[PDB]
Amino acid sequence: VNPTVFFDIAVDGEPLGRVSFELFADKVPKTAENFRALSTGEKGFGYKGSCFHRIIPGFMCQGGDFTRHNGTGGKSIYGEKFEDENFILKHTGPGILSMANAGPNTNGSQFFICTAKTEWLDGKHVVFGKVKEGMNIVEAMERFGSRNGKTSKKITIADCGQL
Amino acid sequence: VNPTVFFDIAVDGEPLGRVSFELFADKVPKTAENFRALSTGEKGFGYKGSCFHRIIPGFMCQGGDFTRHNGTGGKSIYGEKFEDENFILKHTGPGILSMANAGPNTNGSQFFICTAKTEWLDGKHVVFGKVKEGMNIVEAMERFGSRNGKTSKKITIADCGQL
Amino acid sequence: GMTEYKLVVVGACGVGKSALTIQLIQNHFVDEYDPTIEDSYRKQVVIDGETCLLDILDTAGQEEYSAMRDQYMRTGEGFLCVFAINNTKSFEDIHHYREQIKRVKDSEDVPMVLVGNKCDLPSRTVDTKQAQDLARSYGIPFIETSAKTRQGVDDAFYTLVREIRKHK
Amino acid sequence: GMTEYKLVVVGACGVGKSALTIQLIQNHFVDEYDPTIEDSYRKQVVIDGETCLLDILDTAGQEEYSAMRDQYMRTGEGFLCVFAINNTKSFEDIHHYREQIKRVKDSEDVPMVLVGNKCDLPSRTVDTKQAQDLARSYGIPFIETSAKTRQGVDDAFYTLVREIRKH
Ligand SMILES: CCn1c(-c2cc(N3CCN(C4CC4)CC3)cnc2[C@H](C)OC)c2c3cc(ccc31)-c1csc(n1)C[C@H](NC(=O)[C@H]1[C@@H]3COC[C@@H]31)C(=O)N1CCC[C@H](N1)C(=O)OCC(C)(C)C2
Ligand SMILES: CCn1c(-c2cc(N3CCN(C4CC4)CC3)cnc2[C@H](C)OC)c2c3cc(ccc31)-c1csc(n1)C[C@H](NC(=O)[C@H]1[C@@H]3COC[C@@H]31)C(=O)N1CCC[C@H](N1)C(=O)OCC(C)(C)C2
Ligand SMILES: Nc1nc2c(ncn2[C@@H]2O[C@H](COP(=O)(O)OP(=O)(O)O)[C@@H](O)[C@H]2O)c(=O)[nH]1
Ligand SMILES: Nc1nc2c(ncn2[C@@H]2O[C@H](COP(=O)(O)OP(=O)(O)O)[C@@H](O)[C@H]2O)c(=O)[nH]1
Ligand SMILES: [Mg+2]
Ligand SMILES: [Mg+2]
Repeated sequence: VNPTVFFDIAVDGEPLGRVSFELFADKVPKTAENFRALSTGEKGFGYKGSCFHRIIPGFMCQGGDFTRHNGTGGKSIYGEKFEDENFILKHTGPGILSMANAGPNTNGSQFFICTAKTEWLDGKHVVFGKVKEGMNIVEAMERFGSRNGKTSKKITIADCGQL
Repeated sequence: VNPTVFFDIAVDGEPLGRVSFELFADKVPKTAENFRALSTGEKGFGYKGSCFHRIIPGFMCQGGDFTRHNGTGGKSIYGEKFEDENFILKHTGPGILSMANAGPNTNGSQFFICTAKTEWLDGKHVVFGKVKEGMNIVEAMERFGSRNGKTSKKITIADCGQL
Repeated sequence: GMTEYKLVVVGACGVGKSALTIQLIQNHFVDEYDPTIEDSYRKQVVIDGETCLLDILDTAGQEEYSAMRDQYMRTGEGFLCVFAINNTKSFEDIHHYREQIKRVKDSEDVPMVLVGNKCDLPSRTVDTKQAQDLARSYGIPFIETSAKTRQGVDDAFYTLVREIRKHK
Repeated sequence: GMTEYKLVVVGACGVGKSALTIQLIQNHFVDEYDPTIEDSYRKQVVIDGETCLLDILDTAGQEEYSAMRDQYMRTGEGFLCVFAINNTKSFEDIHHYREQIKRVKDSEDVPMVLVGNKCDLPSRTVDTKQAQDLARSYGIPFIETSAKTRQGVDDAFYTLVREIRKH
């Protein structure tokens, strides 16, 4: 069964709203479990307290660097990096949750949420989830993005866990 | 004899260096006294702890908003704003210390230090001082500026006073 | 992908160009005066059932820099020409901005919308029919707005996008 | 007033475009990989006794977005075409870059400089003669750099400014 996780988003420390995701453990159980475990922090580390370092209106919101907090770090529950599980799922529209990477088989903890169709990323980033509730909060996060993704306010995951 | 004041500049909390200014009390006694008193903090408020919010390479470094810390505020020792004392002195080159404003007779506490000749500001901004020592500190501050002035690091007046 | 529209907000200093833009982008009213050097923003919207990406340039109205408006006028696709309804001088500056945009673009047919901002203020000096006449004589739409109450904010930017689509 | 020069740093991914730019602008080294979407920098310098303002566009080398380089080539005055000494594909990619700028600006005489970064690397795959050969056909220089030690960083950017002044 597909688990459900949530982010409680804050803007400059002020609460913004909750986004929940369904994680497609039925198609990508390894990628889904990494995100699930990092959302609960049950391994001793995870997404709580980290920020969305890149928000580009019309495209996606990227975050997940909880080791360096500069957009270059992050790690998975399996080690520093793990392999691309498969590319069954595609970037079909807004709300898609997918793994950021720096080349083939360099998945860690960085992820992105699409705010539009990004089909040129298909076959290159592993899709593993979709926003279930709170797409308006993701849309609200775009108010603080920019052309190259620099955010004008600090957008953080104040809390997160499993539903 | 003209008074001398210093700024101790820090970059993201790390010390950068000391800049000292001569204030032309002989030519603009009211404007110089405002800047002098705000540097010592003797009125109970002033420049210590405030940041440089606008740095544009090739032109100037601007700071002095100690009331709102967002580029819109600041106040003088005579009230929120005071009048243009005179325009005798010109923006002749790097190191010139001059008053920011939002139109005629709106001098508060915001100031700017030229890193080049800005002659088109003559007659519009009151020049009241020049860098005495530490021009290379000001030049080092430029590396954290941008085209529209937004800074890539927090440039603060970590300490300041009268020599 | 979705179409990207290059919008440029122009007008005299202090008329509310930045306030209008930040209301569009962040749904928040800046009541303080933070004079713009130059700023760019992005927002995806749905106009007439089609999603598109607004790229908005917030410009500087200072008259000392009027000979430097050339580059942004060449790349901009549509222009929001803003005056304040309590500032007769800003309404008179509109003519100079339009003439510039025509001269820079070498065309009489440039997508433009005339915007009378600060319509929440109790004492106007420019009358609504006066701006309507000038808009008619230009062949462009006119919209009264308030960045404080958000009146006509979405309308002004959306009407500019519609003007650009017809220009195609 | 001082003259402004619009330089564009191009090349494939990871060759060191941002590491070179940050060394020029910030005088420190970025050991971590922070891939660029697009960044712009400003810096005033004295080159051959003249104070001038450098406007530097740091670009992304991802091949998926190779069709979108036309806009920044239409605005740029000079181009720092960077390959890596250990990346043969980056060497082959310079031809498509030059042909792009030739077609975008409609000219065959556009100021350019070939930069071979990672000179400090204990490997190689591209020889210096083939670099100077292509450079002699275009009429451009070649400089070997290392952002870790800042070797040749200032030389690379300043040579391109000198090339723009001739045009
Ligand atoms: C040319 C400009 N330009 C665009 C783009 C493109 C378009 N379209 C393209 C598609 N056309 C369709 C056929 C019509 C129309 C025109 C329009 N406007 C733009 C922008 C706004 O112009 C400034 C992009 C884009 C992307 C990159 C570089 C430049 C880019 C880039 C660099 S690295 C990477 N991408 C993968 C990256 N890796 C890491 O972060 C590593 C760090 C270290 O180790 C762990 C960690 C990663 O996984 N993601 C997670 C996924 C989305 C991705 N980032 C990202 O942000 O892309 C943004 C964007 C805007 C979607 C694409
Ligand atoms: C057209 C672009 N453009 C330029 C400019 C110009 C040029 N040159 C002009 C001169 N030519 C030579 C003879 C040929 C060559 C081309 C090149 N490139 C640029 C820039 C980088 O393009 C993005 C500028 C500039 C300035 C403004 C708006 C736009 C500007 C602007 C807005 S408000 C103001 N200016 C006064 C402001 N007031 C407040 O901040 C208010 C806040 C609230 O109430 C208290 C407080 C103030 O007092 N200062 C203290 C003093 C310097 C001043 N800020 C400032 O920052 O100017 C910056 C800059 C770059 C020097 C000028
Ligand atoms: N009452 C009111 N004030 C406004 C409105 N728009 C802007 N202002 C104020 O007018 C001042 C100037 O606004 P600004 O957007 O910075 O002017 P700009 O130079 O055109 O960008 C600010 O203090 C704003 O708060 C408005 O619609 N109503
Ligand atoms: N050994 C070495 N590595 C470098 C050098 N320059 C860049 N790198 C590495 O190359 C990687 C990518 O650098 P980057 O600036 O992002 O290249 P870009 O994608 O073209 O902008 C970084 O990890 C850098 O540390 C260099 O001169 N020597
Ligand atoms: Mg403004
Ligand atoms: Mg880069």
